[PDB]
Amino acid sequence: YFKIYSKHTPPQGFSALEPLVDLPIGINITRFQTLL
Amino acid sequence: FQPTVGYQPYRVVVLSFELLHAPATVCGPKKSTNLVKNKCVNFNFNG
Repeated sequence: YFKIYSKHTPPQGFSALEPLVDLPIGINITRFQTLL
Repeated sequence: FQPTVGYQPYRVVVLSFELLHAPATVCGPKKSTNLVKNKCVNFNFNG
């Protein structure tokens, strides 16, 4: 299960992240990469 | 394959379920029931 939590907000201070999405992929994962 | 007993063409499908090759994601349905309140009941909410 691939789980994604996030929050966007207007760095000091405390913020709690809400869950967004879970994917039942069953994938063997080792690396990630950016798309700028 | 001309319009027309063992020569009769027939449409056949085979159902093979690859359910344990990975975590399951396709299910059968689950019939619900109207809820009652203010009474001692045996509840099943989402499991």
